[PDB]
Amino acid sequence: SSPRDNFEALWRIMDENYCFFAFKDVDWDDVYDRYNLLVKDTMNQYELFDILGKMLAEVKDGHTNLISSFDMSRYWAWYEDYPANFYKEIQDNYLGTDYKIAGGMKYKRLADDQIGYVYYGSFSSGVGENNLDYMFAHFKECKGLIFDVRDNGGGSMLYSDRIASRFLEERILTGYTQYKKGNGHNDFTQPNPVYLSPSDRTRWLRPVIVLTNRHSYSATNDFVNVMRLLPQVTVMGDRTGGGSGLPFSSELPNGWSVRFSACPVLDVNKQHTEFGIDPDTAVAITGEDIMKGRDTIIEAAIGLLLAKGDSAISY
Ligand SMILES: [Cl-]
Repeated sequence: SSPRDNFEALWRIMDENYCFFAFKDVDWDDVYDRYNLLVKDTMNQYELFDILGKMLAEVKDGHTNLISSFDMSRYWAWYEDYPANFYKEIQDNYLGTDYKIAGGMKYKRLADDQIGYVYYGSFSSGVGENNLDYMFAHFKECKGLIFDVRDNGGGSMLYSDRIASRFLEERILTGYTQYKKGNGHNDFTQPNPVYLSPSDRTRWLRPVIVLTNRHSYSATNDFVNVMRLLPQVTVMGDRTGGGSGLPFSSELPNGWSVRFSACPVLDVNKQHTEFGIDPDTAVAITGEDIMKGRDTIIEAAIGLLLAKGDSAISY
């Protein structure tokens, strides 16, 4: 397995399957011409790995990686160029030690029991129908809900759909999917509509604040995409980390593998969500709030939900 064969195979895999060339400042043909002069069959496996990793970093994509048995290439400036906007130690001041555990959820009432707070760290940690019903019943008397998915790198779409379906009033269009039809960079199938139906179990139609950060991505990005379509939902924090939760993976002749997003996911306006979704209200954790043991994002969400409107029960 020669370096030039692995260079050729990797360039071709990207050329024919990478979905987002239209949104990148580089031309993949000029990337071929440049790296063609750099890859030599005298290179050892480490030199080849560094150069091919740099080649993938040309598309500046946090979702693209080259994986060998010794390293994984990454463009993590995609995540690291944004503030953390989440600290477990500051979150401990809100959850304490007496928070409740229902599957993959941590939950507790805040602000004199007026606000329900949920932290859902991973879509890989399952949530059952009873877990959700019990969490909602604990928050029966609450004015609103905080659903915090900051630092949630995704996981299973089964839990994504199961949680999101609890906030629906009726069946809705959630967005669209496209898939690579051919080798051409823009050779996609027509946008396919994806729908979600409301749950038959306990639903939450009261105000909701969804908390996001750059470390909210993949299945979490798709979850956020559905939640921001709902009238009772406000998304707060920072731009999500994007991605789709639907990866492409292929092996190289040398056994290394390349991965990236397999399909473009579009919102209801047929706009790409791959590069992340902006919150409704941008809020960043401040240096002085950390010093006070406060989470600026949780506090802004509490403030917004407590902001009193009319004293009327209506529709
Ligand atoms: Cl269940």
